[PDB]
This record gives sequence, C-alpha cells and structure tokens, in this order.
Amino acid sequence: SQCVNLTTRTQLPPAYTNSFTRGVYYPDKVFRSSVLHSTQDLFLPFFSNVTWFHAIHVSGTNGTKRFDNPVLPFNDGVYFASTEKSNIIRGWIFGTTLDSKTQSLLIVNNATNVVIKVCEFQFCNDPFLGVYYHKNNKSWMESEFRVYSSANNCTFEYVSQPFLMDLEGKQGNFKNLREFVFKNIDGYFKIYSKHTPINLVRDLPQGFSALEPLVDLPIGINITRFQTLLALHRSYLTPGDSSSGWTAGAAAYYVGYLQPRTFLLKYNENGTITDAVDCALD
Amino acid sequence: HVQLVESGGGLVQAGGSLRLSCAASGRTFSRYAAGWFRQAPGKEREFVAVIEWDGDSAYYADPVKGRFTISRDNAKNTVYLQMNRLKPEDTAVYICAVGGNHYSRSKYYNLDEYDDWGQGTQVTVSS
Amino acid sequence: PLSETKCTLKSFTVEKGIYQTSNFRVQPTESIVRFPNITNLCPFGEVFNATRFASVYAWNRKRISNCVADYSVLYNSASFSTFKCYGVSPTKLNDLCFTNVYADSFVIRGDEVRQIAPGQTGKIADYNYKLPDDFTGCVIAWNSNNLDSKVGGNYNYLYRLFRKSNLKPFERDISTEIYQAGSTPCNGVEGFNCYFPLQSYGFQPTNGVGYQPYRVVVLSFELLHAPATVCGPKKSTNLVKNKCVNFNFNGLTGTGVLTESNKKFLPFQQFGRDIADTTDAVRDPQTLEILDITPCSFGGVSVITPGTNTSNQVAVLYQDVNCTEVPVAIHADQLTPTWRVYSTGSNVFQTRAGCLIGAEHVNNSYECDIPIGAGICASYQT
Repeated sequence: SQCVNLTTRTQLPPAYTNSFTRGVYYPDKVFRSSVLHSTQDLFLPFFSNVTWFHAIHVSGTNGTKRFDNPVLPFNDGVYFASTEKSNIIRGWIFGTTLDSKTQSLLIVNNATNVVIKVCEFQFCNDPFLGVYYHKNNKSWMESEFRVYSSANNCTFEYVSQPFLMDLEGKQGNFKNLREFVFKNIDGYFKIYSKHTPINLVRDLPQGFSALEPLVDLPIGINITRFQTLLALHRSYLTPGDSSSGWTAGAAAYYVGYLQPRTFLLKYNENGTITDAVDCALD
Repeated sequence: HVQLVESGGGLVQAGGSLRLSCAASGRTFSRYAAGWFRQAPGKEREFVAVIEWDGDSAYYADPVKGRFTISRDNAKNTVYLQMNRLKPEDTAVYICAVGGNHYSRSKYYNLDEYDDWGQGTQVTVSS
Repeated sequence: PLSETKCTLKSFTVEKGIYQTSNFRVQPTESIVRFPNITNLCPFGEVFNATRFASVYAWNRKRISNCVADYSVLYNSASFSTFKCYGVSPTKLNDLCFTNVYADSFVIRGDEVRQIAPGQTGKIADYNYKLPDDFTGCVIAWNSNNLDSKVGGNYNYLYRLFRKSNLKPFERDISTEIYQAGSTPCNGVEGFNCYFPLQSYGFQPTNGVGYQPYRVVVLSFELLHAPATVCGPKKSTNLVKNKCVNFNFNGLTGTGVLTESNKKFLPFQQFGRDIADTTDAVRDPQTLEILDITPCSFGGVSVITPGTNTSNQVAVLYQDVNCTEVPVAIHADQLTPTWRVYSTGSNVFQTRAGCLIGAEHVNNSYECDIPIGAGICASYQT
C-alpha cells in the first residue's frame, strides 16, 4: 500500500478514435412509449474524437509496455468505454487535488465485491492493482493493493455483497464492453452503466445502446480530475528469472467529454431508447 | 466565560411597568435557553419563566401565567423581562440563567440544570 | 334545469333546443400519499443495547448517514431521565432532513449530566468534551446504575480534571501528559503543581443519585451544501383504486383516478408522462405495479327541453362521463323533488356524447328535433 513511483514507462503519442453514436443515456426516470422527445443535457456528441488508451506489453521486438493511468480533467461529464476479457480494468478514482487536502472518491472491484468510498485518500502518482498467478494453487488470486495509504477524515462508505468471477487471462478478441457515464450535476454524482457482449479488438462496432442509471451517489463534493485504476499480472514470478517486472494483459479504453447539447431520443413501445439524433450533428 | 450582568431593577411606583435586562457575554449565547426565577423573603423559591433560543415558544408558571412577557435578542446577546400591572407582592430578587433547553415541566424548579449563575436584581413596589 | 336554462339565457321563455348551463367536477375524497417501504433504519439499536461502554476520556463518536432516523422507537419507551434537545423540538424533528449525524456516547456521574449542556464552561464541560456555537440535536441521558454497578467496583473509567487549556471542539484528546505550572515546573516528574489529569470513577450500590453512573448520548444533526442523507420517516397510507383522489407519489402531486394497467416500466423508471408532457402512469413505491391516472370525469352540463309554451318537461345531458358518477359529482345535495329526481331514475341513457337523464330510449327512428351528438336526437313528441 506504499507510494512508489513506477519506472520503465514508455512514452507514446495519444491516440483518438470515433465514438460514433455511443454515449446516450436516459436523461431522467420517465417512461415514454413510441415517443420522440428533445432533451437538453450533458450528452456526448456523435462521432466525437474520444481519447484512446492502450494497455498491453509485447515481448518480441517492439517493447511496448503500455500502461496508462492518466490525470484526465473531469469537466462537466465523463464517458468511459472499457473493453476487456478478464476484468482487466478494476476501477476509477475522482477528485480535485487527489490528496488529503481535498475530498476524493473511489470506486473499485476488489476481486470479491465492488466498493465505493468517499474518503480523504492519499493516492500515489501511479496507483494500480495487481494479480498474482501462483503456480502451486493453479489459480489467480488478488494479493496486491497499493492504490492509497490512508483514509482519514472519511464520510461515505459502501460495500456490496461478495461476488465471484474468473481472473484467468483469456486469449483472443475482446469479449466484454462496459459503457459508463459519470455526471456531477447539482451536487449529485450520477452513474449510468451498460453492458455488451462483443468480439473485436478496435474500431467499435456500429450500433445503439442506452446506458441505464445504475447507482446515484449523494455526494456534494467538487470533482475536476480523475484516474483509472487498472490491474495487471506480475511478470517476474512465472515469466521471468532476471529481476522484478510486470506485464499487462490485452486491454484498452476510450474517454470522452460530455457537452451541453439537445438530443432527440426515441422510445419504443417497451419504454427503452431505440435511437437518438443530436441536433448539432449536421 | 459567559459573564452575566443584570440591570433595570430598582424601586418603582405601583401600577407602572418595569423592564429587567440580563446581558450575557460569551460566544455560546445562542446555544443557551434563558430562564428567569424569583426569590422573596418568607417565600419558597419558585420557577417563573423560560424562553428558548428562537423565542417562539415560552413556558411560564401558573402563578405568573399571563402577567409578564419574556423576549430575547441574539444580536445584542440580551434577554428582557417585561413586568406589566406590577403588584407589591412582586418585590423580590430576580435571577437570570443561561444554558440548556428543558421540556419537562417538573424539571423547571431546579437551578442545577443551568450552566452559569448570576447575581440578580431587586424589584420593589412603592405604595 | 329549466330554471338554470332560464337563468343562463336571461329569459323566462326558452325556445326549443339544447343549451349549456354549468359544469360539474369530481373532488378528491380526502387525500392519498405513498412512499417506498422503510427498510434502511439507522443502526440505533447497537447504540441502545451496546454490550461495552466507552469511558469519558475515550468518549465514542459514531457517524450516521444515508439512513432514516426513526426516533419514535426510543421516544415511546420514555425510559430516559434526561430528554433535552436543542435546535429542533423533539416532537417536530421528523419534518426536516440532515446530511449527517454525530453520535457521541459516554458514561459519567449522575450529577454531571448538566456538564454536557451546550456551551457550558467548567472542569468537565471544557476538559473532557467541547461543542461548537450551534446545535441541532439532543443531549439525551439516562440512569445506568443497574448495569454499570457491580460488587467490588470498577476502575476502568477515568475522568480529566487538570489540563493546560480548554479542549478544541469535536476533539478527543487521549493523552496522559502531566499538567505543569510556571510557578514550579516539574519538567519530567510529578512533583509540586504536577498531578495526573485522570482520576478513576467509584462504582458501588451505595452511591447516591448524583454519584450513580449515567449513560449519556449526545446526537448532533447537520446539513451542508451536499444533499441530505438522514431524513425522517414518512408515513404512506393505503392505496385506493377506481376512485378520484389527490395523490402524492414520491413528491409528485396529481389529482385523478388510479387504475390498474399492464404497462411494463423499466426497473429504474418511477413514473411516465405522455406526448403532452403530463403525468400518465405511476409505479407504486411499495409494491411493483403500474397505475394509470385518468384525469377525473368532469364535463359540461346541457339541458334538453322543448319550447316553454309547448311544455315544461326537461332533460339533462352530461358531457364525457359514464352513467355512474352523476349522483356523486356535486349532486344529491340540492333541493330534493327537483334536482335529485333528474340525477337518477329509469330514464338514464348512455350515449357516445355522454349521459342523458330524463329521456326514454326508443328503437324507432324519427326526424331529428333536438340534436345531441353521434347520431342522437331527443324529441318531446311521443
């Protein structure tokens, strides 16, 4: 849990991609049947340039060693598209100064349950989580937690019931996509989530999906920056004998910024959103 | 140190009106509910009045019910007791106390439920 | 209704035809209010029935948030000797919400409960616990001699009497530093002008009321710019259906008739509107179902009558209403042998334009005399 600087970081120019029609969520908790409605709110613009962050470490000749945990400003709203196979992406942290001076928020899956805390944390420069593949047990266990060092002066706390999942690294294309929308409006932290089974590696497929409001956090603190807590498997125990090392499984994510815009949302007879059209598109 | 000072007392003619002012100096005057009590020679000590921080609801004893008025001023950190239609039987020493808000009727007769104790002022009626 | 027609037309002679006179509406019976089931009670039971109690120098602080504060469960017991509150009266603390609650609990002497009064300065009111300049809670205390007193006594409870200066508010200073004076500073020992701040309590049945141990819990409500999380309980009445009423569902106020529907709302959706941006369906907060809101019945009142010269027989037409709400929608309260006879009877006929009372339905067809709507005509002649 100690704060240690992460060395052997390879600089690589930022990459951007197209968000297409993704990022549409329910503006409120109203029900409409085969109704078109114009809502002015913080929405992700269609076909916007969303920043792409990679997480991979080849070993043949490139020496990529991609591991991004940046300091992205929160702004009005955040859209996060996380594609993975074996729950490589572990959580997020938000805050203004990301220290004990101001108030900070954390959400993370601890490989047993999802936990949401609002504590005056002591986040390091590159907080992360690790998973160890012990050969004796022939299983993957989570025994690495170095996100922070202290949680003094804490107000909110939430721990869900224990879950269960497989941490074994899968080989092939991505098989899981999670879309999240974070808003900090009127002293209310609103989170919209959506899940999708997928089979691909890049260039997100054409289609439409609606992000259902998962949880609401009644925290009136100010959020201006955020970082992503990513998991990786140590490469020094099994795949190495020279010195200490670590590698990251094949994963990537996309970050986009919400904008105040008017969107035309269509609701079918089942009450869900079928398609959306942004007036400021063309 | 919430120092309590009493003023406005003395000797007044019968049939007039009187105003007793109790000023409390301190940083927690608003947290105090103001109680007023009386003491006269040859008579047992009896509760007189009590007023809360806001002053909307106040409680007075049955013998002094509907005869005297109580008011507060947080800006001036002062409490005022107005005596109207004064009688010679009211010649006594009045004491103001600050601290704690009470809702039990039987607990208003105890002076041990207040933070600081003052000195009081003497009120006399001349016939 | 001939009289109403004459009053509306301002003429004692009424020509043959139909005339609209007034309007009728349906009022809510008393009220309806509903709210989600209360299943997030604050953990006040643990504090109420705590097995172990903390000493004054280690007075215990508890955070309370995101739960409903139902103080009635302890208020109805009335087993607490001291039930003093400040900021909000105990009988009216339900109708306001706070974002956090501090619960400071300890065990002191019986006569020292007044030392926990807000704003007091003293040996115990300054050197053991301190409070800010504003309070919105209670200082509750009760006797604890039944459990805290045992044969042989106890010496695990300590109180502070000597210290350099007053404690900072909302601080628990757990220190054993020996107080020193400038006249004769010991500087390392416990000599003159140097004594241990903490002394042990004396627990024994022979102790008086003042010396009897008392459990004191002080609760402080607080609200900030952040959204409130500790709200008082809200009572929800029984849900009625097929009856006009003024309903309050999760703070949404409407008036109408709640009827069972078959709409399949989303799990996160609470209510649902229509194209005209008006509330249409509501999900019951307690149990999961969808109820549509019919905006009452109401409508216009039209009088069907021939010319006054021909006769005085009249008929009553109600617009956009079934032939079941007529005796209730502001009726059966007028003069009996005139208006009450035109609200019920065997002459009640149901038409597409509404309900008609005072005319007989005949299968035969004749030339139209008094049109009503949707191919309906009333004629005085048999």
